[PDB]
Amino acid sequence: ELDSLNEKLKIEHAKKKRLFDLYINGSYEVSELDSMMNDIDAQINYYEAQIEANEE
Amino acid sequence: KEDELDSLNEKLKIEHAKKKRLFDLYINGSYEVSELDSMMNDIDAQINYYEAQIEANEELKK
Repeated sequence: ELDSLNEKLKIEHAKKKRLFDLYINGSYEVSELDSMMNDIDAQINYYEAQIEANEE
Repeated sequence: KEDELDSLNEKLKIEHAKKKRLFDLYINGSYEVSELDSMMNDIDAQINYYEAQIEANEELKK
């Protein structure tokens, strides 16, 4: 279902914002952040692709 | 508050540390400036508040 994909999407966004908060508070090192950001970015792309898929 | 508000100065140093951490992101770039700028404004806002709080108390000494 589309909307099921839609809220899984904004969860990834929430993860992105939360991750930003964590680093700023000195919880993570720069190098790790990039990788974890890419991992989230990748999953967002997957979710987005699903939305582009169901055009029917 | 009975010299316990020296913690306020400590609370300031935290935001300053945050500022430096955020600047690391700016330097590396590739994180949307709009996203970084929003955080930058939030920190700058916190600094100014705490800064104003400090001078008020230091004034209240005499």
